[PDB]
Amino acid sequence: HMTEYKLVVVGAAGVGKSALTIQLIQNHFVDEYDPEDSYRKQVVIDGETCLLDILDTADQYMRTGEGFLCVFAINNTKSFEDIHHYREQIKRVKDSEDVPMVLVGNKSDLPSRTVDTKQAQDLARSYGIPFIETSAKTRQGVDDAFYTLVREIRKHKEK
Ligand SMILES: Nc1nc2c(ncn2[C@@H]2O[C@H](COP(=O)(O)OP(=O)(O)OP(=O)(O)O)[C@@H](O)[C@H]2O)c(=O)[nH]1
Ligand SMILES: [Mg+2]
Repeated sequence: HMTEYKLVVVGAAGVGKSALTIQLIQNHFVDEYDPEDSYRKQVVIDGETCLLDILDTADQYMRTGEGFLCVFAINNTKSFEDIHHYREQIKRVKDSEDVPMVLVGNKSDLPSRTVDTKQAQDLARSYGIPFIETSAKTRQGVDDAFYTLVREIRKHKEK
């Protein structure tokens, strides 16, 4: 009686993968940095009752994931640069240029921005994927990121 979507959250250490997930699951912001596990969330997206199966990571998970949030932090230039490596990984495992993915630029609430929205838009355009800006602290963009990913999975494959 409901559709499962297997989502995987990837990106460099410290970017806010867990914080984003815990916002979606708990509606709370975890202040403290606790550096792999699985969460489930039932949600209605476009009148479909969805069971999200979310892997919060640090080939195994990549093989079976249906869509990926590729997360960097807007005050961490190295994390933005690292996106390439995560995307290449995902593409290799799937043997496809066409894998459901969203680029997420997290920590939008912080002042020390080193990656501008143009850099991020350029990257997402090159990849052919959406870009969503988030703050796990304020919850800005969090549902948007996850719901957009679900829509991208539907767009690619019958669910
Ligand atoms: N201000 C702010 N801090 C955040 C946000 N997202 C996460 N943080 C903080 O950044 C730190 C790292 O967040 P985590 O969610 O543990 O990062 P992670 O990507 O899961 O890191 P790993 O588990 O090491 O791969 C924590 O102190 C969070 O409180 C955000 O949107 N805004
Ligand atoms: Mg984490």
